[PDB]
Amino acid sequence: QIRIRLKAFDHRLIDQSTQEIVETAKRTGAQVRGPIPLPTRKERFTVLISPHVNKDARDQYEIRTHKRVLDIVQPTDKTVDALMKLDLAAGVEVQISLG
Amino acid sequence: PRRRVAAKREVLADPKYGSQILAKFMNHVMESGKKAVAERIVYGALDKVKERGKADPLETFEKALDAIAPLVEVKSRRVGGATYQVPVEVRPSRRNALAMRWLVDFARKRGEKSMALRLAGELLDAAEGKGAAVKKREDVHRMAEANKAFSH
Amino acid sequence: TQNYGTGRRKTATARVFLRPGTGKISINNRGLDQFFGRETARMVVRQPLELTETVEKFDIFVTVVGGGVSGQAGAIRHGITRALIEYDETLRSSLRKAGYVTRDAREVERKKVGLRKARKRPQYSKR
Amino acid sequence: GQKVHPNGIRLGIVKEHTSVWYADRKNYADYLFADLKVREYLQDKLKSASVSRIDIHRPAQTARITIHTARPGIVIGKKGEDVEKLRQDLTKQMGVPVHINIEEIRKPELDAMLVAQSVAQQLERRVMFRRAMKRAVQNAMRIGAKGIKIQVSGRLGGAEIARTEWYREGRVPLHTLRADIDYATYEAHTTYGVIGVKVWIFKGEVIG
Amino acid sequence: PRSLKKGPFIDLHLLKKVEVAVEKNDRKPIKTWSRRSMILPHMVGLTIAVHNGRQHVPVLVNEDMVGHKLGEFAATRTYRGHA
Amino acid sequence: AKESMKNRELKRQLTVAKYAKKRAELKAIIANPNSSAEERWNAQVALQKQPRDASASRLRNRCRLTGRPHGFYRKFGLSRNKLREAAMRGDVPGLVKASW
RNA sequence: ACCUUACCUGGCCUUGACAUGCUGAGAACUUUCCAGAGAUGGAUUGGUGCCUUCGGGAACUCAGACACAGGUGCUGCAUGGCUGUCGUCAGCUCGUGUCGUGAGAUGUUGGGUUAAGUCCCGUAACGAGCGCAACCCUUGUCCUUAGUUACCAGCACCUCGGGUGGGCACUCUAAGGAGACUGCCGGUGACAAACCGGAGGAAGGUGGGGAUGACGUCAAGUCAUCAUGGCCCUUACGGCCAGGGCUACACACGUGCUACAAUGGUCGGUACAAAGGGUUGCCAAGCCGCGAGGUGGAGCUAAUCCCAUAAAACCGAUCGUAGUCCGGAUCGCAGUCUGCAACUCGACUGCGUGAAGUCGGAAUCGCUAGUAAUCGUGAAUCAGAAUGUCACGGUGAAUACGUU
Ligand SMILES: [Mg+2]
Ligand SMILES: [Mg+2]
Ligand SMILES: [Mg+2]
Ligand SMILES: [Mg+2]
Ligand SMILES: [Mg+2]
Ligand SMILES: [Mg+2]
Ligand SMILES: [Mg+2]
Ligand SMILES: [Mg+2]
Ligand SMILES: [Mg+2]
Ligand SMILES: [Mg+2]
Ligand SMILES: [Mg+2]
Ligand SMILES: [Mg+2]
Ligand SMILES: [Mg+2]
Ligand SMILES: [Mg+2]
Ligand SMILES: [Mg+2]
Ligand SMILES: [Mg+2]
Ligand SMILES: [Mg+2]
Ligand SMILES: [Mg+2]
Ligand SMILES: [Mg+2]
Ligand SMILES: [Mg+2]
Ligand SMILES: [Mg+2]
Ligand SMILES: [Mg+2]
Ligand SMILES: [Mg+2]
Repeated sequence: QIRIRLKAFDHRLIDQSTQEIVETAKRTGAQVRGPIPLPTRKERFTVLISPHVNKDARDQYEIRTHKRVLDIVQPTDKTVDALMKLDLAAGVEVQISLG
Repeated sequence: PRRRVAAKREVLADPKYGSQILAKFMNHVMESGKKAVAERIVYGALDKVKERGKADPLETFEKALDAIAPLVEVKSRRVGGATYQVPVEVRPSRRNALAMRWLVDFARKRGEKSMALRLAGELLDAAEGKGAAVKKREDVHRMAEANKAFSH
Repeated sequence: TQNYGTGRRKTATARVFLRPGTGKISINNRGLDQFFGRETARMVVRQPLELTETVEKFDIFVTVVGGGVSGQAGAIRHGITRALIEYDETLRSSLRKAGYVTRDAREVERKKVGLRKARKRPQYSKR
Repeated sequence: GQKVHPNGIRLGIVKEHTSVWYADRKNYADYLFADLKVREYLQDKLKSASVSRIDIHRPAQTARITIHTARPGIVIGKKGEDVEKLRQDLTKQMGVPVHINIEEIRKPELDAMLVAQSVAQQLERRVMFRRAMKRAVQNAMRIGAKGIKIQVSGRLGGAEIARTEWYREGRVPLHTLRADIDYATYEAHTTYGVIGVKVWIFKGEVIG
Repeated sequence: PRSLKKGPFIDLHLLKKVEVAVEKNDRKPIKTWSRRSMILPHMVGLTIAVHNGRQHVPVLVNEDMVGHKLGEFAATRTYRGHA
Repeated sequence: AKESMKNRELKRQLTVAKYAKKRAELKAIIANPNSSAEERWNAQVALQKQPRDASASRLRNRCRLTGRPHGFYRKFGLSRNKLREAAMRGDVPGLVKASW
């Protein structure tokens, strides 16, 4: 019984990673419960765009953090531990607990 | 506007009395978005009217309103060379709002204990027409009559 | 048994359960009167039920989260309307004409740059 | 009026970030600063090589850099000892091991940055702007490139009054978002000051 | 005001220049640039020339104004008058 | 945003980072109630004699690219305006223009 | 407040705070000391270091000479880049053809209709481009996927707390999708575009909001964010340090906050939100203080722990319109917190005094529906310092005959 957490700025890559890990874990016979989308974290910034005095001209920018949760039952094969380069490629962070 | 496309949202939210005119009086008397305060004030004035007049306060309020509703009013017009005022009859809908506005405005400045007995006194006065609101309505009417030479 | 409904209005949500009974009417495990204190919430809540003359025939058990008191009352009204029309699917036109099934869509407009409120602006002296 | 940045407004919709990785408050600033310094250093050193796009991918405690250029033999020279000396140079900007991939790009005259740099370097050699801009538009339009717009602003020629000129061909719809407008800017430091060059290239409608 | 965990506050150089001035009595005004110094009750009777910004203004200290800072008695803005 | 300004604020950074513990020790001594005036006054003198340019209040963080004091976002290391350039170029990861 | 900082006073440096080229000597470190407001200078235990073709080299500290380094110095009327504005108004043009000796004009005019150069039909014009609309984000309805730290319909345990077993029901979270397209009906209309009502529908006529700003104009703003052609200083117009000023004050102007009270001021208990920040951080419990606060340390790398108890609203008691149980400036005394240091020049706390202020002339401003009005909450900058900025919810109006 282990728990896996996934963090990413973009949702497409986190979805691809979740599908990949689900497929790898299911294909070996170990049971897996469905992913949990944790609430995203949105941070916003309002910035001046003029080099000098124009207070009303401003830009709004946003950074989004997406989190997914997975859990397994009946751990029998552990190959994804050696598949870290497969699981994470450029912009997805993976945490594992209760190994 | 220039389109004449604006709708007319209908609000009728009388809690227990189930009266339409009472609801618009609520909307008129409400201040700063305080609906509950308006409810308490109007209902206290209504209860004072009941405990004073043996007649039911519904018809007393109605007959006070119908004795303060004007028929014609004077409106300025730019003739292009002079300052003229022409009398025009009231739209059937507008007179109710005019009566409500006049009643609440004159009730706001009595100087007695609270607006409960203020509105009570105004309703009793305008039931037969001894209130200042009726006097100012008559003054507006006599403006309109003294400016009848234009009429049109 | 029972029937279920959901009502939302102005970031307020409410789950309603309509069962046979004598109308205990529990709001968040509390009585209806003990929740709304001296306001127009009671009758606006019971409006769909009193329109169908079925005030007591249906015991109502609800839970409401979010928003304010008026928003909660509107959410309960919508939810119990949905629960009712999940029992009496011939009065659909009745509550269309009553105007109780259409969900409210107005929401708090956001703030914009250069303005204080959603639409208020500073004074703009001409000089 | 002022136009929004065509590449900025298309980020996430059809464009992609050049620096793709993940971090947190501990080292977000460190990683971002390292990326900007490494991009500046790469461009400044191999400015002679026609480099267009530098992508940064940061897995756990490593950095994989892919370079887009039109002249791969300049960096891959005699089995690319240039690659190894470049790695040694880069090792200090970011402490993680570095990994360099050289990517070849077809049709260098359909790339906004390469076209802008070519126009600027022609301008630096006292070539009058109209012929350069016309030939750039001609080359771009001759192969695909459903639209191109080239703008040059500054003290054109040597007159002491700046002005702006621009030539367009095809269609360049900037307000639409399905389009993928490649956009680039560059500068030329002549004897009279700076002359700015902007290039927009419209390639097609992204459907699906 | 300063928290009571630190009653006085005098620069070390000022202390060592005036702690000498207690064994031997007041004989010479002390030229000081520290306006943050807190005058303790056991230096009453000395003349201190505090830096105004252009010159040092000399002041004498007695027990009445012991609970005050040095520069508080040395103003920096002239304001001779509008008219 | 002169060269000298950047160099001399790097000086503050270096001096503050170089001690980084003696301030903590002396403030622990001072803040602790049961420390006695005997062990408080010597700590006061130690704090006073130590150089003034080794304090957090003496540090003004500027842009790492130009050194602009105003308009700083500590989420990044950038100033008010180079953030816009980097974002538009696409160098800042995960950053897009927001409407909501 | 120091710094920031660019100004003043004073003190101190000339290859210099920084980079490259030359030569020479050596570890930076740590030496816990003295003179001075301080830059700075002088003694200063200890180790000479790493790899060697073992010759020397790297990098570090210092010294000397030039080529220099340096400037928030001037020119925005020499410039790039970036921005305001007309204006989110519906306009602005080109190719070929045609008309005119020409500058030019047609297309782009007409009759309708639309928010729209949007669309229809006519028509020496036929086409095209930048604009409008659409593609993007958010909200409003429903389906599937999934149930942890989230939820609790049903069973049970129950110390009556989703507290536990458990559930995939619901809400909720976030991904993928359906839905609204004038689709259907009646009337009008050149039987065209389109217009006025109706059904269904959660939503009906670009549903609501945001991003998106055409050709150009104002020699509009910026050389002080940055870059940059010139011109300018080299013992200073470049550097270092300590104090003072930008927070001064006979007056005038712009933008807000608090009020002038009874749709209220206090007192007691009581109800419901959204959004967000946190490991050089949040910082709970108990306990100690009237208080601002202090010891203490749990838990949290965060749907879990903290910031942190929303207020206005409702009820009950009181005040009775009095410059007042209104209003809070000013002022006196003593405190608390961070910071090396709250005098010039911080914010809050306790006691007391308690002002102008009775809704405000000429003139003038914002707003068409979750809007105006009113009540609270969070973030950034930041050791501390918001009545400012950005953002989030609670309650919740009146009015539009019409275009002179
Ligand atoms: Mg919102
Ligand atoms: Mg609001
Ligand atoms: Mg004005
Ligand atoms: Mg510079
Ligand atoms: Mg600071
Ligand atoms: Mg200074
Ligand atoms: Mg200009
Ligand atoms: Mg300019
Ligand atoms: Mg001709
Ligand atoms: Mg003509
Ligand atoms: Mg014409
Ligand atoms: Mg004409
Ligand atoms: Mg023509
Ligand atoms: Mg023509
Ligand atoms: Mg035209
Ligand atoms: Mg024409
Ligand atoms: Mg068009
Ligand atoms: Mg559009
Ligand atoms: Mg804009
Ligand atoms: Mg000018
Ligand atoms: Mg100017
Ligand atoms: Mg100032
Ligand atoms: Mg409008």
